[PDB]
Amino acid sequence: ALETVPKDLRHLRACLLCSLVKTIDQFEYDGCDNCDAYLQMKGNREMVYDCTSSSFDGIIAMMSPEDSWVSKWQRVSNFKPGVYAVSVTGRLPQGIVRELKSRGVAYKSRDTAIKT
Amino acid sequence: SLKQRLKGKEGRVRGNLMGKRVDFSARTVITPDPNLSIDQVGVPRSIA
Amino acid sequence: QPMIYICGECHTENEIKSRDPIRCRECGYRIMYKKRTKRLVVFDAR
Amino acid sequence: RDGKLAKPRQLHNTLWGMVCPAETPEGHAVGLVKNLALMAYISVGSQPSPILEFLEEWSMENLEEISPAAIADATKIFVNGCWVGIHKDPEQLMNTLRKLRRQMDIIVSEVSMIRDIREREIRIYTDAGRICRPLLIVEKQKLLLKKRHIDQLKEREYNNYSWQDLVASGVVEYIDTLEEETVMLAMTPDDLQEKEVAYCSTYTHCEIHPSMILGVCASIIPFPDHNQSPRNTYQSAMGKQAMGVYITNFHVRMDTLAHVLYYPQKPLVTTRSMEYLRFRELPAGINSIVAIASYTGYNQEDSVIMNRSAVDRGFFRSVFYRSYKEQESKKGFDQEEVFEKPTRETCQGMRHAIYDKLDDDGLIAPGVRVSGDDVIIGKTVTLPENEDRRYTKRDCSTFLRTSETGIVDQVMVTLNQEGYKFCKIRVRSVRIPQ
Amino acid sequence: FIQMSVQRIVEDAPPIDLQPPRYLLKFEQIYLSKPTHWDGAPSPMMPNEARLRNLTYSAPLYVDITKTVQLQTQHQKTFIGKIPIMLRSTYCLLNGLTDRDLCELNECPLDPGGYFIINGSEKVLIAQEKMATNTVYVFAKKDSKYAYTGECRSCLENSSRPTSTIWVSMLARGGQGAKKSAIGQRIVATLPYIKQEVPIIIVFRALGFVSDRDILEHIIYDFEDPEMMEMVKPSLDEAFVIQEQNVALNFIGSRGAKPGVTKEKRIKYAKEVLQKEMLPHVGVSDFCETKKAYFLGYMVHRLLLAALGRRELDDRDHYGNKRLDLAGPLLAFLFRGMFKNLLKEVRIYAQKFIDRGKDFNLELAIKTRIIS
Amino acid sequence: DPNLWTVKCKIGEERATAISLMRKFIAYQFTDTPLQIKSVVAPEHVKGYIYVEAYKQTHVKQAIEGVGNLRLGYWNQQMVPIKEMTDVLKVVKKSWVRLKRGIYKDDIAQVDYVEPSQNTISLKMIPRIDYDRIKAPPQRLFDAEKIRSLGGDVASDGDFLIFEGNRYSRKFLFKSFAMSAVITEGVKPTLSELEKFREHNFQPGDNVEVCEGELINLQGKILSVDGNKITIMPKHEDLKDMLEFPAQELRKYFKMGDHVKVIAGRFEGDTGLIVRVEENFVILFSDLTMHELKVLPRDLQLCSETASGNELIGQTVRISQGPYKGYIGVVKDATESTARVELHSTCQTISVDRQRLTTV
RNA sequence: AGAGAGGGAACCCACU
Ligand SMILES: [Zn+2]
Ligand SMILES: [Zn+2]
Repeated sequence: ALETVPKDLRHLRACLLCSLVKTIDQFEYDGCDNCDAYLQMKGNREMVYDCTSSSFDGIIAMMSPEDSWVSKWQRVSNFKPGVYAVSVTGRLPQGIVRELKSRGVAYKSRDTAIKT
Repeated sequence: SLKQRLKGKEGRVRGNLMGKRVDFSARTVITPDPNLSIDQVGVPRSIA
Repeated sequence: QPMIYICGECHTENEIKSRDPIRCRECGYRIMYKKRTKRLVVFDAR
Repeated sequence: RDGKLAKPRQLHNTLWGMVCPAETPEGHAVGLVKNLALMAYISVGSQPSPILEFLEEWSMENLEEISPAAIADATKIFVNGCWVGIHKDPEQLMNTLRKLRRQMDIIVSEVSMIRDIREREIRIYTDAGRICRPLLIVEKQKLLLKKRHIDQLKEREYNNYSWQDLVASGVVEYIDTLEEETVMLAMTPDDLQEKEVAYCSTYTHCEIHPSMILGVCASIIPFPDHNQSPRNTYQSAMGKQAMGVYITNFHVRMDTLAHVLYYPQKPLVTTRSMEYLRFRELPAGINSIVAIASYTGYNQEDSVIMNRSAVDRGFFRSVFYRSYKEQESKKGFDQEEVFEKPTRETCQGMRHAIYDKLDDDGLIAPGVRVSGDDVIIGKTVTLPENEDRRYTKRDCSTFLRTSETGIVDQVMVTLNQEGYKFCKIRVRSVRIPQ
Repeated sequence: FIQMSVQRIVEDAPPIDLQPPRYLLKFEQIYLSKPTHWDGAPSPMMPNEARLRNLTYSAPLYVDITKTVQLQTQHQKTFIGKIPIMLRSTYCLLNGLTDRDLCELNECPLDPGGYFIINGSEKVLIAQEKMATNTVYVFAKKDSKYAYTGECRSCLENSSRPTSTIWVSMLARGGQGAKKSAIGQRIVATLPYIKQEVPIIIVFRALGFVSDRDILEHIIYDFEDPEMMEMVKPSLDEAFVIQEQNVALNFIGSRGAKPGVTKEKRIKYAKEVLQKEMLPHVGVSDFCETKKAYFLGYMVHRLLLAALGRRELDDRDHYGNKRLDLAGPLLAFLFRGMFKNLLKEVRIYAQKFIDRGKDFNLELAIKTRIIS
Repeated sequence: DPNLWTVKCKIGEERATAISLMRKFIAYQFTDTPLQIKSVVAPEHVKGYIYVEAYKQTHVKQAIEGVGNLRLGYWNQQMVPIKEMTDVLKVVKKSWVRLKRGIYKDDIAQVDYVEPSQNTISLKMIPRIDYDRIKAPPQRLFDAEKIRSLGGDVASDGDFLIFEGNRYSRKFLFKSFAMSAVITEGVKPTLSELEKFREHNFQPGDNVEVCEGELINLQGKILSVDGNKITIMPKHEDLKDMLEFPAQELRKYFKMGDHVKVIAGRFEGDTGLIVRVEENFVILFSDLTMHELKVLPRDLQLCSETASGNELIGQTVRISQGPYKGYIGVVKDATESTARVELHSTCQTISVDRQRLTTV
C-alpha cells in the first residue's frame, strides 16, 4: 500500500534484509513492511540504525514481483511490492543473524556489488 | 566545419590561395585625360 | 569642471557631473545637447 | 535570385497602371523587385458576409439545395474563391452589384466583381492584398465626370467635397487586375468617345491620365516617352540617389550618411506629377546651363566638364553628415566602460592621437575640427587584472573614420533603453564638387 | 490589422483547457494603448525621442482574461506585450496633428510615415508577392509525368493554420500506361499530409458519394457532351474495385504522412485529413462534405477543360493571380505564431503549477518577451 | 520474461519519477485503468532516463501517460537489449577529504577531529576568500589582521575566529562538514599538501635489460607500455623476434656515453652523459655543469633532446607668413624644422615651417 | 619622446 512508499527524498534508508527503501520516519512508525516480525525494529530507533543501511545504489519500484525477471535476479519475487534497493552496503550483527538462523531464516547478503 | 572552410568560393583554396588580398594597391575612380600618353596614368598625390 | 548641457525640449541649460544620470531639472527630459565649443573657429570664405 | 529563367522577371501585360514599367533595380534583381504605380492602391479587404447576405436576398440558389441538372445552364458564382451557389440570370445581377458599388450601399469600393462571359462564371473577390487603381466610369460614350464635379472639386476646403465624395457619386471606381480582363478601357476621352471610323464604341471605363501608370521615381523624368526604356530605368535607379534635402527636420535627426545640398532648386522643366510627390518642396538637384559640345577632351566617355567659378559660387556644394553612437555597459564588474578623457600614464593601449580635443567628459564639443584617426569619443573599459600592477583600465574609444574629416556638427547625450549613458556625435563635412 | 485582425487572432485561438478540477483560460477583449515609455513613469514617447534614444516606438497591448475553475474570475487589462507602431497610423501619437504641432514635436509634415522605429532604426515592410489563395489554377508540368496539373492554394481567412495546397493531376502517358491494359490517362490527387497519388474517384467515394453517376454529376455538369465523359472514363474505371465509403477512407488513410496503426485510428486520421486539411476555404464542419465535393468536382472539371483546351491554361505571372502581403497580413502571419507560442508557454506554466496542487499566478504565466 | 525499456526523463529527478510511478501504481491498482507494467528502475548513477519493465511498448506508453517528467520519451520507447539487461543492475565501486559543495569544492581538507555522532567531522581548510573586499578565488593563508581591519561579520578570539557565514578558523579553517558531504575514500594528497597540512615509468624508445630469468642480460628498446604486467616487446640486439617481459623483470639499463635525463627526485630536469655503470649507482655529468650526479638506474630515461638550461603637438596655431597666412589649424605632427597643420577651413592637412606659425 | 592596430559571423541596399 501507500504506507510502504517513502514520503520524501531525505534520510532514505535501505533495509539490510530485504533491501526495503523507506524514510527513517516510516521505519520508526511501521518497522519493516516485509519481515518486521523477524526483526522487530518498530518502536526502537537503535534497532533501525542496526538493521538498515545508509549506503545504497539503485532503486527498483517492484510493482508485480510475481511476473518480474528483475525479481528473479534480485531474489525478491516472494516478497511484497514496494521500493527495493539494488546494492546495499552494511551487515547485521552476529546476534541478529544467529537469532534469525535459530528461527530458520539464514541471512543472505543483498550486497550484490562487484567490488573491484 | 573544416570541409566547409575549404570547399567554398570563400574558402582556403580559391578565396585565400588563388585570389588573396594584396598590399601596395589603390582603388579610386577614373576620369578622362587626353594630355598624357597611352602608357601614363595620372595617380593622385595622397595615393602616391 | 561641470559640463553645461542644453536640456533638449526645455532648451534651458544645466550642469552635469561624472557618473550622473542624464536628467533635466525642469521636466526630467532625457536628451541633452552639448554646448558649442569655446575655442575659436576660422573659416576660409571659399 | 540568380535564376536563368526570364518569365518571373519580364514586364507582363497586367503590370499596366498598377506597377511602374520603368523603375526596377537593374542588378541581379530585374523585374523581381518593383515599384508601385502612383494611383495604384492595394485593397485592404473586408468581410464577405454582407455580400453573401445580399446574394441570398436575391434569387441565388445555394449548393446544398440544388439539383445537379440545372447547373450547366446557369452561372456559377464564387466569393473569395469558395463556390457559394448558382444564379440563373448573370445580367441584372452584375448590373445590380455594380449599381451598389457605384453607391456604396452594401459592397465596399475595394471589392471586385468579375463576370466570366465565355465560361459561365461570376467571381467576387474580397481578399486583402489585391492591387487596384481608380478609373472613370463611361456610361454611354459619355464620361460621368461632369462639369459640376469639377466645379465642386476646385472649391475644396469650402464645400468639403473630397475624392471619397466622387467615389460615392458613382463617377470613379477602383478596378483590379482581374476586372481589367473584362473592361473596355478608354485611354483619353478627347479621342475615344467622338464618332469616327469606330474602333469599338463600347467603352466601360476611361483612364484618368496615362501619366499615372508610372511610379514615383519615373514621374520626375521630363518627357520620359521621348527617351529609351533602359534610360528611363537607369534614371529611376539614379533618382533615388541624387543629393538633396531628404527631410525637413534633418537638423534634429541623427542619421548616418546624411547627404544634403546647399541650394537645391525645383526643375524648370517639370511634370504635373511632381506637385503630388512634393518634389518642388524637397528637391534634389540644381538647374544648370549645360552645353552639349566636344571640347578639350575631358567630357570624352560619359564625363562632364564643370565650371570652377560656378562651383565656387555654391554650385552643387553639398554637406555630408555622419553620426557616431556609443554607450557604456554596466556589467559584472570585470569590464566597465565609462566616458572619460583617457590619460597616457593611467590608461593602457592608448593609440597615438590627439586627446586634448575631448572635453572633460570624454566627448567633443560641437564646432571642433576633426580629421582621420582623431578621437571623438573618449571611453575607457576597466581591466579585471588591475589588482591580479600600476597599469589600469584600457582604452576602448571610437575614432573618427579614417580618410574622412570635418567639423563636429552637434553632440547629444542621453540614456538608452537599458538606462545606460549613451552619446551620439554628428560630424559635418561639406563636399565641394571636384 | 491592429483594429480588426489582432482581435480576430485572439478570438480564433481556442480557449485552452486543463483537466483534478479542470480550468480553462479564454481571451475575449483586447486593448491597444498609446505608445509609452518608462523603473519610470508612464509618459507619451514621441517618435523622434524614440529615434534619438534608440528606443522602439511600440504601443503596449492589454487583454482581459477569463478563467473558469466552475469558479470564474475575470482579469481586465492584463499586459500581453508591446507591439511596434508605424508612424502616421491611427494609433500613433501624431495622427491628425496640424503641421504647426508637428513642427513643435520636431517632426516634419513632409514625412509620409509608414515605417516602424525599432531600436531607433526606421524599418519598412516591403510588400511580398504571392500566388492568390483559394483560386483554382491549371498549369502544365511539361517535364514531369503529368500532362495538366491543377492546384488550389486553399487558405481560409482568419485561420491560424497556413495554406495547404491540393493538387489534382492527370497522369499523362499519352499512349499506354506502360502496361498491356492501362489505356487512358488517370486523374490523381495530391492531398496534404498524404504522400501517395490518391485517385480522384477514391476521394469522391470517401466523401460519401458511392454512385459513379453522382460523381459524374458533380464532375461533368452536362451529360450531352460524350467527349468529356469519355476522357474521364479511364479515371472512373481505375477505382471500380473500391465501392464503399469505408474502404475508400481506408485507402485514403493508407500511405499518409502519419501512417495508420490498423483499420482503427486510420479511418479517423483519413476523416481528419478530409475534414481539416484539404479545402478549408469551403468550410470545416460536419455538413461541409457536399460543398467540398462540389469544389473538388469544379477542380476536376476545370482540369478536364484545360485538357480539352476549351479554357486556356493559367499564367503564373498574370497579376490577377497574385496577392500583395502588406504590413497587415505580414504582421498577422507573425502574430499568429507568436500568440500561439505565448499560449503554449502559458500551458507549460499551468502544467507545472497544477501538479504541485497549488494555483498558478497568471501574471507570471503570460511572459511578455515572447510576444514583444 | 518482460523486457526493460528506456524512457527519457528530467535530469536530476529520476528517483522522484520512480516514487511518483509507484504511488500512481498503488493509487490505480484496484481501478479499471491498471498499470500493466512490472517494475520501474531509476539507478543511482545513470542520470537522464529511467527504465520500465513490461512485455509491450504500448503498456509502457499507457502507463507513463499523465507523467510530465517523462514527456520527452512519451512518443517513442527504446528497449534495452536482452544480453544487456544484467548491466542495468550491475553496480561497481587524521585523514584527508575533499568537500563536495560550496566554494571549497574538491579542496584538500585535513580531518582534525572525527565527531562520534556520525553526522559531521571537523576539517582543516585553506580559505578561498577575498576577505570581504571584492564581493559586495585561489587558496591563500588565513589573514586574521586583514579581516579585523576590513570589518564586517567577524569575531576574534585571539587566533580563533568566526567570519562570513559561521566559518570557523584558528591560527587555518576548522569547520564541521557532513560525512556524506565529503569523500572519505580516494584522496591521496601530495607532498605539497603535506607541507600545507612502487611506480613504473617505461617509455617507448628507452633501453632496458633483463635482470632475472632464462632471458637474462638481453638489452632491447621499448616498443609499448602497459600498467602493471606490461608484456613488453623489446627489440633486442641480434634478435628479429619480439619477446615478452613484465615490469618486475626489467630495469632501465643504459650503456656508458648516451643521452640521459632524470625523471624525478632531486636531479630532475637535468641532462647529460653517464660515465661508468655500476650495480645500481649510475654517475653522470650534466650538459650545464661538470658536477657528478649519481642516480638510481630507474631514474634514467633515453631522450635525445637538447637541454634547456613635441610641445607644439595639439596646439592651435596660426600661419603668420606665406601663402597660407591667416589660417587657423591644429598641429598634428611637429619636427625641429617643419610641422603638419590640420586646417580648420579646408579638408586638407598641410605642412609649414615653425617660423611661419604663431600660437593662439 | 613610454610605438600598434585585432573583433568574428550573419543579412539588406545600391555602385560599374
Ligand atoms: Zn526488511
Ligand atoms: Zn529643462
